[PDB]
Amino acid sequence: ISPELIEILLTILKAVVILLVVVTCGAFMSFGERRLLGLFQNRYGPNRVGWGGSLQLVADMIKMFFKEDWIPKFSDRVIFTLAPMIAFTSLLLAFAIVPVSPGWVVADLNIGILFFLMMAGLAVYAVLFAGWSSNNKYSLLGAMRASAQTLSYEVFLGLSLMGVVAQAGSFNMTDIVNSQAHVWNVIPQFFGFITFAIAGVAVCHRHPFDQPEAEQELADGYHIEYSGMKFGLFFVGEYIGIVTISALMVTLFFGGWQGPLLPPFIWFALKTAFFMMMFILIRASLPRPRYDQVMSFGWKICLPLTLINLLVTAAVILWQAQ
Amino acid sequence: MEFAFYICGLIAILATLRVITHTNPVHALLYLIISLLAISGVFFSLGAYFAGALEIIVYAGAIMVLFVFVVMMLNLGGSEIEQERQWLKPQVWIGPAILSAIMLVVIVYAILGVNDQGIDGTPISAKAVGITLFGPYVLAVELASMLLLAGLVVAFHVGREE
Amino acid sequence: MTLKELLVGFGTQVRSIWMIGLHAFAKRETRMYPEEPVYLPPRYRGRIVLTRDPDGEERC
Amino acid sequence: FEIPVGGGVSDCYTRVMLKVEELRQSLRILEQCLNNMPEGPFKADHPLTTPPPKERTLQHIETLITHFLQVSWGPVMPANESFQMIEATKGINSYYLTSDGSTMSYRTRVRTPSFAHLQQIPAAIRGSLVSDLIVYLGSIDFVMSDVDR
Amino acid sequence: STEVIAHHWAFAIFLIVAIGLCCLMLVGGWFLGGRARARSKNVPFESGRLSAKFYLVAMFFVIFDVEALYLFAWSTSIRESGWVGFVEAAIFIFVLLAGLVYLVRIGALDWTP
Amino acid sequence: DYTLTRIDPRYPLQKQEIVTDPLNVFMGKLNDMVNWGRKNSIWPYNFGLSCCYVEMVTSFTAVHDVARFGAEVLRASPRQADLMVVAGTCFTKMAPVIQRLYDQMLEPKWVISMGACANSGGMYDIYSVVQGVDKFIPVDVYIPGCPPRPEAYMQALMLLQESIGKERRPLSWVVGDQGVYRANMQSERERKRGERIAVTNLRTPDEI
Ligand SMILES: CCCCCCCCCCCCCCCCCC(=O)OC[C@H](COP(=O)(O)OCCN)OC(=O)CCCCCCCCCCCCCCCCC
Ligand SMILES: CCCCCCCCCCCCCCCCCCCC
Ligand code: SF4
Repeated sequence: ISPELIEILLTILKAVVILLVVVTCGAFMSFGERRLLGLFQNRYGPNRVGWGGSLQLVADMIKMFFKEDWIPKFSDRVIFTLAPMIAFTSLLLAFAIVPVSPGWVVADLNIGILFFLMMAGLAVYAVLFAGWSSNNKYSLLGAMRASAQTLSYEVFLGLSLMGVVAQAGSFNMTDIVNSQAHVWNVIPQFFGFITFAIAGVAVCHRHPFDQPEAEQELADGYHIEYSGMKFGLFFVGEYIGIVTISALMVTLFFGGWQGPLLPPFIWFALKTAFFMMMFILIRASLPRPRYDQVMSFGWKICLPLTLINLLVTAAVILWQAQ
Repeated sequence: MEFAFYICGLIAILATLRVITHTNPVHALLYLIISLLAISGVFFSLGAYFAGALEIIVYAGAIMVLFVFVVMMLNLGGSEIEQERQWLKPQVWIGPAILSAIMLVVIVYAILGVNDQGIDGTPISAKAVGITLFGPYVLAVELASMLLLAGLVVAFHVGREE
Repeated sequence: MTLKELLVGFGTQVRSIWMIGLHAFAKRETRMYPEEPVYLPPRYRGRIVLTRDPDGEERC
Repeated sequence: FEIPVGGGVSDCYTRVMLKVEELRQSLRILEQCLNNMPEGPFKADHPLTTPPPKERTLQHIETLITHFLQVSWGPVMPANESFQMIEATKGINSYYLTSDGSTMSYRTRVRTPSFAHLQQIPAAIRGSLVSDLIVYLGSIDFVMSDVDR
Repeated sequence: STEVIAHHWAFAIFLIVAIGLCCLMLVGGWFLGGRARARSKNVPFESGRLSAKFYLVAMFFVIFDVEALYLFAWSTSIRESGWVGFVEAAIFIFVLLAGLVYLVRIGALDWTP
Repeated sequence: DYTLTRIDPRYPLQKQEIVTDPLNVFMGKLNDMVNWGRKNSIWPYNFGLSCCYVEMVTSFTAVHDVARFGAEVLRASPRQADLMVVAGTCFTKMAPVIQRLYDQMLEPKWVISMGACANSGGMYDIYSVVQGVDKFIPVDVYIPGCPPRPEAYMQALMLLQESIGKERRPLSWVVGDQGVYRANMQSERERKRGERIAVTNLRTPDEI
């Protein structure tokens, strides 16, 4: 018995609780995908498996556990097993640095958002490995297109982040969430807001940038050979990435947990869930652009916008500091 | 601090040894991805936060993504690589291996005869690197941007389909 | 593209999002089978049966 | 009702707006039909009307005979050829029927516009990407049963 | 201190538990469920050389991401570097935008034929 | 009242044998919960063939909402889908493609034939139409109609749901009997004949 070991065990328990909540709300965000598309399309969605459909997700989990798991003989085994692991764990570790509440954080790193950036690099590794490992030219070309798309948006993802970095003056999440104690960062970094939103949507394989639903008719999706629990790993990773990008956005541009009256975790949950509903709206509303149009918007528009935003932010910061 | 550094160094050496002695390009590329992660773990153990963070950002995140992209370009299914495996014949590799071995012996003999009081592992934050980068190293920054420009334009001029 | 087309496109995306939300604030069109029985017209062509005479014999 | 026309270029968008305006004109035709609807017979008075009206079949004898020989053997069309093309939902659909004086069609030729559109496909999609091909396929308003039948 | 080593152990616990959870879920998916056999099961899904613009896009990303890391290093010390660092980053940004304009105007970024 | 089927490569390459029901209450509860999870999330295959597919996607929309049964994911790959709905006609050219798409699917898989074309060839007794999809693949649930109405497709979906709810499958491929057990349920004809015969009067066809 020692208070230091008690504090260490409590911090470990808090981290484990946060991780379990994140994975359970990722699966519940799969269920919320179905329910909220039903709500937005003038229907009900799944509402017969349990009360209100709340036990549907248990049925998908049971089905994809007990479906046959099959690795093709012509496919390379190790890369095939490895790619969903990366597609899950990269965005999970990208969540891992988010401060949810004061006193509730996994790692108060001195880098943070940089570690989010390198997990985005691991995500592009995941999609590249999933495409190459299938040994199929359809999935080959489809995943090459997807990987080039996510490269073309990850190039300016960090530069859109850099405006909030300049305003905060550091890389730590606590300094970012404490620099928004007076004014929320969505107002000054509005160009950073839109560019980071677009980059997060494109890098997370979400509509209107999701490749396997971009061209279902060519049968060139890189998920086409993946089945069983690998397929569920891919979707749970994508929905966990939605949760991760929403929490990153709340802790970066929307003041994080800071709120006037409600407890800070309540404000964080409300802002995150609002951005998750925003994800539903942009999935159900926005049509998908053509691939060369995506290239042109990623390079010729968003990257100079981020550069000009960083330059203007630096000029304003140094001008205000007499 | 010691444990992470030594573990990362050991798996780093093992990983690059598996890279240079592999026939599948993708397997060797994955092994050197693991090795670069190990070098960044070594960097984080030594307190160079920006260096290891940058190694996973671009060294293990951008350049070798282009490497895998080129492997995807060629679709190297083992033609004129594994059908002979000539780099595994001892009459090919034994000579250069003993060359690099005596070179390593000379280099570590030179290293082992120098002063050392240890590395305290105090972190060097990214803001200090940013201050020094745009302080007394400004010509390095601008002319390294010029170097990246030169590499960009030559790679465009050469790597074209036509 | 020019800046004018970019602002027009942003406006049209915001308009589409707003109209999808407006349909989200509407009433559900779903006919809940099997809890709600399906209304079928009298001359709907479905299951073939053989009817009977008013006297109680088979009409065929 | 009005027949819409394009500017001169057959883009996918031009065809889509043409079909939207056709839907509006079809609504106009439906309103005109609903407003002034004639009252009278729902079948012709010709003896070759197949089948005859049901109540006259059910309580008259020669009408029952006409029904008996028109639903079992089939009506005896005289030996002649006929043709009729109409504006279908996807273009111009035509039926060419040749009869040899029997109760069966000696030759039934069905011309459908999706056949011509599918043959037109390579002459317009040449020099484009694959997403333009998917958009063009979705913007033709065809079905495979129309082409093959 | 106690707090920093507690946070480090919490991060390590997060790492190992996430790794173990993903691997355990894959192990449970592979272990359970009966298996089938078929002729065309092991043939691929084909329903019964490509251009180097992908390399050009990736190499463009590599170079612009290295210049992005230069901007990353600059952004955390904007106030302490003064206006001189802002000016030097301004020639950096001008060179970057001139290069991007050059790439745009020559069809390097123009994917279409 | 059960049938044992095993596959081991004239199609299909499987044989059915009448076997009594063997069904440890722990294994029974595990089988019940596995079957519940399988039947409450059925992932169909997006396979556009003919008219009956158009009525299937008319079942797939908001005005009918087949999504309430957990059957709305509609994967475009045969690997990701559990259920194959043959909603169309089995042409001679399209028969090997249908066979290949059935082969690429994985256990557990179920087959729903939609329409008279997929049932028995239907109205097209012609040279280029295979008379029924059961000539080369096994079929679980048949639907009549040309096309069957969407609510009939949901009715067949529930029919497959209690067919799945009373069948025995191996929990793992390393322990237990690997053969697939399917219950010989009493058919809907003599089950519904108790109340179909008692129908006396219907609405006259002169009204709406
Ligand atoms: C947690 C963070 C995320 C939270 C969720 C909320 C944000 C979601 C962001 C979604 C981003 C989607 C980005 C899609 C970009 C598509 C650009 C493109 O390629 O457009 C092509 C189109 C035509 O291009 P053009 O060259 O003119 O074609 C000529 C050929 N005939 O050109 C055009 O149509 C021009 C206009 C292009 C798009 C302009 C910018 C739109 C930004 C997205 C909508 C945001 C709406 C508000 C969201 C909520 C805000 C609180
Ligand atoms: C999508 C949101 C994911 C959140 C993951 C982490 C959840 C942590 C929950 C912590 C709850 C307590 C927070 C501190 C006390 C303040 C609030 C008290 C009332 C709940
Ligand atoms: S059964 Fe009728 S509706 Fe269905 S595919 Fe055949 S012809 Fe079409």
